[PDB]
Order: sequence, then C-alpha cells, then structure tokens
Amino acid sequence: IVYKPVDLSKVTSKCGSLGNIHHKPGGGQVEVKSEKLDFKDRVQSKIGSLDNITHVPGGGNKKIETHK
Amino acid sequence: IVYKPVDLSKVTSKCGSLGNIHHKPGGGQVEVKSEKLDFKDRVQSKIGSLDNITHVPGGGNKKIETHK
Amino acid sequence: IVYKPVDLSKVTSKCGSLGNIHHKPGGGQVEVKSEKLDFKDRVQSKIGSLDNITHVPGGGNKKIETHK
Amino acid sequence: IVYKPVDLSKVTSKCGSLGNIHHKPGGGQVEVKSEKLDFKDRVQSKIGSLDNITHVPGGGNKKIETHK
Amino acid sequence: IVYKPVDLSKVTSKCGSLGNIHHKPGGGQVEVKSEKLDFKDRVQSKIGSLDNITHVPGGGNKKIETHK
Amino acid sequence: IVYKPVDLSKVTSKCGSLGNIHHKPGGGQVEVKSEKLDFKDRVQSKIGSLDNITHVPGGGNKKIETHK
Repeated sequence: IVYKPVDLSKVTSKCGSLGNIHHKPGGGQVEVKSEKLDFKDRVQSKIGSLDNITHVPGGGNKKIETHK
Repeated sequence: IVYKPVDLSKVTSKCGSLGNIHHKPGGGQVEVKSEKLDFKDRVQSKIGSLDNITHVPGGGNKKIETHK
Repeated sequence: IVYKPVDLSKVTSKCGSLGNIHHKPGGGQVEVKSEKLDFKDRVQSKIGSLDNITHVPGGGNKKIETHK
Repeated sequence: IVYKPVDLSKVTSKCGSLGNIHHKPGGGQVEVKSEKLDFKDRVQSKIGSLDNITHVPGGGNKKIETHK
Repeated sequence: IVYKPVDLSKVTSKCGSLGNIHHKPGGGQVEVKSEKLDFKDRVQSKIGSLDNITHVPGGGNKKIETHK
Repeated sequence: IVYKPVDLSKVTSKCGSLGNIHHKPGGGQVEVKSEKLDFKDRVQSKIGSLDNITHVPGGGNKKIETHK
C-alpha cells in the first residue's frame, strides 16, 4: 500500500489593528438548596454565577490534520 | 506498506497592533445549602462566583496533526 | 513496513505591538452550608470566589504532532 | 396666652427573642470615567460599591415632640 | 404669656434575648479615572468599596423634644 | 413671660442577654487615577476600601431636648 498525500496549503490573515474592545460579562445571583438527595453512582457538579472564556488573538487561525 | 505523507503547509498571521482591550468580568453572589445528601460513589464539586480564562496572544495560531 | 512522514511546515506570527490591556476580574461573594452529608467513596472539592487564568504571550502559537 | 398641653402617652414593645438574623449585602463592581468636566460652582461626590446601614435594636421605639 | 407644657410620657422595651446575628457586608471593586477636570469652587469627595454602619443596641429607643 | 416646662418622662430598656453577634465587613479593592485636575478653592477627599462604624451597647437609648 502507498500512502503519500501532499499538503502545500496555507491559512493566513492580515489585521491592520485589533483593539478598542470592552468586555464586561455580568455576574448574576445563584442559589442552590438541596434537601434529601441520594446518589447510587458518581457525581460531577459545578455551581457559579459566571463561567467566562475570552480569546482576542492577533492570529487565532486553526489547521487540523488526521491520517489513518 | 509505505507511509510517507508530505507537509509543507503554513499557518501565518500579521497583526499591526493588538491592544486597548478592557476585560472586566463581574463576580455575582453564590449560595449552596445541602442538608441530608448521601453519596455511594465518588464526587467532584466546584463552587465559585467567577471562573475566568483570558487569552490575548500576539499569534495564538494552532496546527494539530495526527498519524495512525 | 516503511514509516517516514515528512514535515517542513511552519506556524508564525508578526505582531507590531502587544499592550494597553486592562484585565480586572471581579470577585463576588460565596457561601456553602453542608449539614449531614455522607460519602462512601472519595471526594474532590473546590470552593472560592475567583478562579482566573490569563495569557498575554507575544507568540502563543502551538504545533502538536502524534504518530502511532 | 396659656400654653399647658399634657402628655401622659406611652410607646412600648415586648419581644420574646430577637435573633437568628443573617444579613449579607452584596458588593458589586463600580467604574467612573470623567474626562473634561468643568465645575463653576461647588461639588459633593460619593463613589462606592456598597453603602450599608443596619439596625437590629431590642427596642427601637421612636417618639418625637415639637411645640412652637 | 404662660408656657408650662407637662410631659409624663414613657418610651420602653422588653427583649428576652438579642443575638445570633451574622452580618457580612461584601466589599466590591471600585475604579475612578478622572482626566482634565476643572473646579472653580470647593470640592468634597468620598471613594471606597464599603461604607458600613451597624447598630445592635439592647434598647436603641429615641425621644426627641423641641420647644420654641 | 413665664417659661417653666415640666419633664418627668423616661426612656428605658430591659434586655435579658445581648451577644453571639458576628460582624465581618469585607474590604474590597479600590483604584483612583487622576491626571490633570485643577482646583481653584479648597478640597476635602477620602479614599479607602472600608469605612466601618459598629455599636453594640446594652442600652443605646437617647433623649434629646431643646428650649428657645
């Protein structure tokens, strides 16, 4: 079997300026009041007003390759 | 079997200026009351007003490659 | 079997300036009242107003390869 | 002129118990940007996340009298 | 002119117990950027996350009287 | 003119117990940037995370009188 794929591709971006960005995620109020819960198997729990992810990359380009 | 893929590819970015970025995530108020719980197998817990991730890379480009 | 993949690829970024970034995550108020909890196996717990991660690299580029 | 008003009145309270009070005023995030303001007359200014007044008196009764 | 007002009044309270009070005012985050302000007359300014007043008197009763 | 007001009034309190009071004012974070401010008359300024006043008197009663 011959497996010889060729990749000469390019991912490119030009940004003259990136900025004057104001990000103000709002919190909010959270309340949790459990009483008589029973767990017969494993548990994962998250509690919180704000979960925030912010990306401001100058590039931020993504290339994914997979061969099998 | 001959496995000989070729990769001459590129991921590239030009950013003339990255900046003037204001990021101000707000907290918020959290309460958790739990009383009479029972767990027969393992537990993971997170509690907290804010969980925050911020990326401001000058590049931030990603190339992911996998061969099997 | 012959395994000889060829990789001459590149990940690159040009950033003229990186800066004037103001990051101010707000705390928030957190409360946790447990009373009669019972755990028959291991527990992992995190409690806290703010969990914060911040990255401001001049590059921040990633190239990942896996071969099997 | 005769001024002889008579006051025999009473203000009274009975409290069997006062307590098990949980008061948790939330803060919040505040920002003030002023730029080119001009004040030709006097100024009073207050800036702050929380201004809180709390009264838990065992009595707390008030009587006000004025004669002219 | 005859001025002879008579005051035999009473302000009273009975409290069996005062207590088990939890007061936890949250701070909060405050920011003030001024740039080119001009004041031609006097200025009063207060800046601060928390301003708090708390009264837990066993009595706390008030009587105010004025004659003119 | 005859001025002879009569005051035999009373302010009183009975408190069986005063206590088990937990007061925890939170600080908070404060920032103040001024740049080119101009003041032509006097200035009063206060800057600080927490300003706190707490009163827990067994009595705390007040009687105020004014005559003119």
